[PDB]
This record gives sequence, structure tokens and C-alpha cells, in this order.
Amino acid sequence: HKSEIAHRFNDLGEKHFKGLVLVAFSQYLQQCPFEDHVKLVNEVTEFAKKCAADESAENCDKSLHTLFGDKLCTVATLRATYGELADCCEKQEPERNECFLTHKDDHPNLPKLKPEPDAQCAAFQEDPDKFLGKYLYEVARRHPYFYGPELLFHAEEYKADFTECCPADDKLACLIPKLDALKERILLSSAKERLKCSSFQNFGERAVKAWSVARLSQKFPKADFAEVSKIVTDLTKVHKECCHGDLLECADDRADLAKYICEHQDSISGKLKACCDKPLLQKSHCIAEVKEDDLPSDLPALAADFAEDKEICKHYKDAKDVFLGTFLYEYSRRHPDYSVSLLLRIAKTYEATLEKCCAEADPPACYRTVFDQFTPLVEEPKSLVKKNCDLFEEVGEYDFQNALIVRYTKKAPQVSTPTLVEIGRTLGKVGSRCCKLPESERLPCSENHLALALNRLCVLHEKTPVSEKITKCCTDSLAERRPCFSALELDEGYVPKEFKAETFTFHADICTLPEDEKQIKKQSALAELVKHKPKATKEQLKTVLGNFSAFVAKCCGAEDKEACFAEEGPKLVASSQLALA
Ligand SMILES: [Zn+2]
Ligand SMILES: [Zn+2]
Ligand SMILES: [Zn+2]
Ligand SMILES: [Zn+2]
Ligand SMILES: [Zn+2]
Ligand SMILES: [Zn+2]
Ligand SMILES: [Zn+2]
Ligand SMILES: [Zn+2]
Ligand SMILES: [Zn+2]
Ligand SMILES: [Zn+2]
Repeated sequence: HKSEIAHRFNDLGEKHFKGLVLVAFSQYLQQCPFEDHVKLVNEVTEFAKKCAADESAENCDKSLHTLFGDKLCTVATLRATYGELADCCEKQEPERNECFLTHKDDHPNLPKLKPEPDAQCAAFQEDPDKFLGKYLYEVARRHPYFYGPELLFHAEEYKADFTECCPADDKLACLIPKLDALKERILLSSAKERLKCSSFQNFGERAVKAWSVARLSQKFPKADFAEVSKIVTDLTKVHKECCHGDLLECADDRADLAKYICEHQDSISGKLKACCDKPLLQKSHCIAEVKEDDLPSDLPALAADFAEDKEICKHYKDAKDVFLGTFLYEYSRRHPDYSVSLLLRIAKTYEATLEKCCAEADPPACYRTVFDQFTPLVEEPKSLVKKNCDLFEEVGEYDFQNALIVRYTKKAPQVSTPTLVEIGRTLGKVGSRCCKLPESERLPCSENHLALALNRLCVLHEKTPVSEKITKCCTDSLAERRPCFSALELDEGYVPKEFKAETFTFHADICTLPEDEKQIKKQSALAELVKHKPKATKEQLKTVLGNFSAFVAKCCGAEDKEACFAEEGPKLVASSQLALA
């Protein structure tokens, strides 16, 4: 064709086109006001309509990156507000776009979105388009790698939540539990896409492919290797584009893939029926979240092709990519009770066993026991999960989170306290989510979600690097990342942080906060306790923190709260140092 922007506008439709352009620009330029981004969207949209009418018109030929990039580079106060991005604007494509992506900010530290039911219902009623658009903008700048089409889907949930609750009597009671739930899905979804983009960035397209082979094989065990390979190839390109900033392209290709999967759902999975009986946005989303299908009764025995066959070395040499891909496909569809990363470690061990064995005198005898090399790899994460769920079920989320904050602060005491607490708390929510599930679903859930949390830590560490041990675990191997982190002990070369009384001094500020914000304050103190006394046991730390909790409960119950904190605080601060030796 002649004009890409015209083609995108026509296939996607104006609503979704404007939505995706608003998202795209909000992510690149995280600090600009909403009303001003709206004007850039409208200008770009006007251009697209003009081109759609005459594709031969001047500039309609230009690439989407060129058109979007030229637009962002016209923004008022560019050099003052976005000093780093103005530099990018001196460059031509595709350099300019690479430069833009370097400077996306994964921790922009904007205000937390606290919902104001009455004021929001008021702004929703007068102008839904403006209100719904504002939601896209606020989430996108807060999550600069968020999946464009996914955010449009979640914008529709947000709209439905307000459509249900704003006519009702009690607005705040209808709405808050729904918004709190939507927010949990925003956090999860955001972390999932970021891991995909992080994998492209730090490990390449092969790693993303392999991850997707394993996962889609688990979900769609009925599908044959050609079908899984096809979907993976397509899905990889979708996410590559969404991660490279090609949001229109990302959306068009996502829709095509959804159509393909739904045309071939008898061949792919019996669970897709519900998903495929829906409009576009909802269809793609249901497929991405779809439950794993039942194991086929005709799954083939694998020992003959992958352990007993005497020409495996020739198969490995003559067709490395396809023989290994077939193995991962076959083993993954067979194991929905394994984590994706476990499956990837198992494939890596398979490859290594063949490398070793095929260079020796008698290869068949050597690789005969290849499947028995997987056994210890399965045991380690199963033990880790049984152990952590036992602890969670005994002590509950708060104490489990604390235990993890201690565990991780010891691994990396150079990391900032807000980061350690964020990560420890996220790691702790894995228990709440995964330990309740059917027992065969715990390992996949647990490890898959730990991967998301560890990627967050790694992403933060790229920006703010403090620890060579974290660097190594985050960059050496995507499959080995969780076991790498687990194997880290107390960093012995860390110099204990100097004591500062104010760090451990509480005040009546704390009493008025909601529960989770009080917890974060206490959990920050705990982190700092570990930094001061890194060799102190988790049992010593739990006791000391308990004594701080008791102190806070008492003085928040006091008639004179300030005097209580002032009399009692310093004694507790002094005594705490002696309890952590
Ligand atoms: Zn055309
Ligand atoms: Zn095209
Ligand atoms: Zn198209
Ligand atoms: Zn659409
Ligand atoms: Zn958010
Ligand atoms: Zn979602
Ligand atoms: Zn691109
Ligand atoms: Zn053979
Ligand atoms: Zn299994
Ligand atoms: Zn305070």
C-alpha cells in the first residue's frame, strides 16, 4: 500500500486508533498534561484522515515512527521538561526511536491514583470520552511499557465500573472494591508485559520465542508443533512491536492472530469457544488469559525420539533449532504442573546433555539417561514452594512479607529501602494468590509470579545499579534467574549501615494512615534494621519488629499520642540495637 497511517486508521477505527496514539504518547512523554496530549492525538488523527482520503498526498508516505516521532519533537518546553529526549530529536529514524526507548522511565514516581468516587462520577457524567481518555493517559505514563490493546480493554472495564455505580445510592461502596480489583489486574498485567519487553531487551528474540513455546504448549496441548510454532512466531512479532513502540502495528497484528486462533480453535483448544464468541478487544484478552486445556489421550511417549533413538546426534547437528523446539513443545504440553522457567531449564539441560554426549566415544549410552537429569531440577522449586506456602499458611501475608524482606535485604543490602519493601511485599502476595490454589497449580503460579517480581527488581537495578550480585543474577540467564536469586546468601562484603536514630523513630504521623501504609512504614524500619545488623537472625528481627508494632499500637491508643511516642520511642530504639547482635 501507499500510506501506512491511513491503513492503520482504516483497519483499527478512529476510537481505537486515538486510544492507542494517546497511550503511545503518554508513555514516551510521561510528564505532559492530559489536555495537551489530547491535542497531539487530534492533530495526528486529523493527518491520518486527510491521508485516508488521498494516500498520494505529501508526507502520507512516511513511516509511523517518523510521523509519531516528529510529533513528539514539536512539544512545547521540550528541552526544559525532557532534556534527554530533545537530544533524541536531533536524530533521524530509526536512531531517534532507539534513543526514545532508552529514556523510558520505569519508576517515574507520580502520585498514587486514589479514587474520588463523587468527583470522578461527576467528571464521568459530563464528558465520558474525556474521563475514559484520562484513565488511559494516567495508567500509560505510570507504566510506559504497558500493552496498548490490553490498556484499551481495561479502560472499558473502568467505564463499566463507573456505568454501574454512579447512578446507585452508595457510590463509594459499589465502586472501591471494583477499582481495587481493577488496580490489581493493572499491576499484574503491567508486570507481565514488562517481562516480555525485558526479555527482548536483555536476552533477545530467541528467549521470548522459547518462553512462548513452553507457555502456549501448556495452554494448548491439543495443537500440533506447526500450529504452536505459527502462533509463537506471530505472538512474538506482536509483542516485539508493542515493546518497540509500534502500537498501531502491535494492535493490527494482535487482531489478526486472534482471528487466526478463533478460525482454528477445533485444532487448537476446546477452551477457546467462550473467548471466540466475543467482540475484538474482549476476544484477544480472553485468549491471552485462557485456561489450560485438558491433556490429550494420545500424547506420544517421548523416550523413543529423545533418549532411545540412535541417530539423535545427527538430528541435533542437522536440525538443532527444530529438534530442540520439538522437545520443548512436547515436554511442555505434557507438564502444565511445571513453571515456564523450569521447563526452560529442562530444555537447557537437554541441550547440554547432547552437546556433552555427542562429543564422546559412545553417545547413545551417554544420552540414554537424559530424562533422569531433569529430576533434581524439578525437586528444588517444588521444595521451595511447599516450604514458602507452609510458612504463609502459618504466619499470614504481613509476616510472610516481612520474612521475604529480611531474606532479600540480606541478599542485597545496597538496594534502596522503598525498592526492597516494594519487592518483598510483591513476593509476599504470591503466597496469597498461589498457595490457596489446587496443589498441582502452586508451582507454576508461584514461580511464574516470582519471575514477574524479580524482573521488576532487575528493571529498577538497570536504572540504579548498586550490587554486582544482582547484576549477575539479572543478566546471566533468564531461565536461571529465580534459582540464582534463591542461592544468594548474606553479602559478606557489605559494610553495615551506620546507625541513625531518626530512621527507627516513629511519631503520631503513623496513627492516621490506612493499614497497608502503616505496614509499609514498619516494613521500611525492618529493612533498615537488617541493613544496620545484617548478621542478625530473622527470629531476632521478628521479635524486635514485634516490639515496635506493640509500641505503635499502644501510643496510637494513647490520650496524648505525641508524649507517648516521645517517652517510649528512644528506649525502644536504644534497646533494639542490643537485641540484634
Ligand atoms: Zn491504501
Ligand atoms: Zn502495511
Ligand atoms: Zn491491516
Ligand atoms: Zn481495536
Ligand atoms: Zn499503576
Ligand atoms: Zn488484562
Ligand atoms: Zn518499531
Ligand atoms: Zn531418528
Ligand atoms: Zn508435570
Ligand atoms: Zn514518623
